[PDB]
Amino acid sequence: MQIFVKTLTGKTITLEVEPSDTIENVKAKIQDKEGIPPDQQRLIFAGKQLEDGRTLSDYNIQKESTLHLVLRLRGG
Amino acid sequence: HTGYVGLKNQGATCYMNSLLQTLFFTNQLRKAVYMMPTEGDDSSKSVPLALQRVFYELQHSDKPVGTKKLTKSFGWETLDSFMQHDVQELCRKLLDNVENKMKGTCVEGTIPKLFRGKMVSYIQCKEVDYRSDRREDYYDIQLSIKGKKNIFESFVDYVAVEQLDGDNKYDAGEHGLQEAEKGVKFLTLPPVLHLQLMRFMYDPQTDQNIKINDRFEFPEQLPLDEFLQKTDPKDPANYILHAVLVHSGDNHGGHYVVYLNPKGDGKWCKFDDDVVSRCTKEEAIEHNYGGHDDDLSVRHCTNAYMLVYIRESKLSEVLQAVTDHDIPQQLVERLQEEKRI
Repeated sequence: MQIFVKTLTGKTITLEVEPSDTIENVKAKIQDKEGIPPDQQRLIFAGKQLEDGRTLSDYNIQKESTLHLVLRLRGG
Repeated sequence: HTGYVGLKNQGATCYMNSLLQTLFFTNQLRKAVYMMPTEGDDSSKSVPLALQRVFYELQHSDKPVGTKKLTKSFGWETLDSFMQHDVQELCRKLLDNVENKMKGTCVEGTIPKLFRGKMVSYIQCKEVDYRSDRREDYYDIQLSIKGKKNIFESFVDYVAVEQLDGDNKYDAGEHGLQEAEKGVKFLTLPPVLHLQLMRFMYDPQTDQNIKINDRFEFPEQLPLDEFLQKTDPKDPANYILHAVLVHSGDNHGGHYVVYLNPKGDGKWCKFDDDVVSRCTKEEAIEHNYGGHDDDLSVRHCTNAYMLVYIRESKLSEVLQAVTDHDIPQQLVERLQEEKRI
């Protein structure tokens, strides 16, 4: 299924995922396409932060859902 | 002298005190927090109880309020914890924690009622007659700052259409992959609007993480009706500035304070950990726009990174009085007993 990821630049990329994909799997696919390592990714869907160990199915994510990527930056 | 009490600075906790005051003065949230059924909570491991305790002391203590039991309930007991998260993440996780605790209570759904809006992502193919919409909830809005004069220009940018092409063509069903355009439209805006200003970011150029200290203007009164797909004649999306969360510093680190006018009446105070003082509107608003005028003479690096607005039609409810009658006696008795010390 094709979802969207709104990236750090505000631009949107497409991502091909499976409902059984773990959030870890999704972060890895984002690195494959955008180059951001998984430990620098925070993914927000419908205002909620996606957690490792869960799957896309745990979150009602579907074709054309948008995940918001925010970078983990050190500070404060 | 303000009648509002500060929070102690008993270890580097960065943005935390700023956020705690911001949420404490979201009176309807504070009231719901007091109603959470924490009778049986662990007195140390419970984030809901720890927030009840901090709020109770902010409302009743005349001395600066400690937060060690709150950070223990978080499991964020060193600066590294705060270095590895940001205020948006702290806010979202805190609100999600107390939202879950409110499920199955007289106050279930308070967090979405206060903070949740609805938007729609719409896709239109460029060369085939195919379009699709997706509605999604949101609880805050991330606003691009770089190159934008003000909040208005950031909202225009937020809803600007983007092309989907190249390696990002849209899956248009029977039409296969298609060039398309994609945009966001707002369906609703919530009673309490959290705007995250994107001052801290990765910069591919210098290939590092930076803070943008550029000038970015935000108004006392913010009209957003023009960004809605459909407006409500009896409830315009007119927003009133409530809180300005401020950072002074650079790429190395800095100091965090928050400005609030708690009652929504334009009477502002500055909250700097244990020191709460009255300030002017200009000191809370214009002075936190940032900018670089006469940077040759001195660093200008003090500016807002998060704003809270409250919808005008909702102000008297969001900022309703919170009285001791609102606070369940079970909570009062448990906290008074804790000072067994």
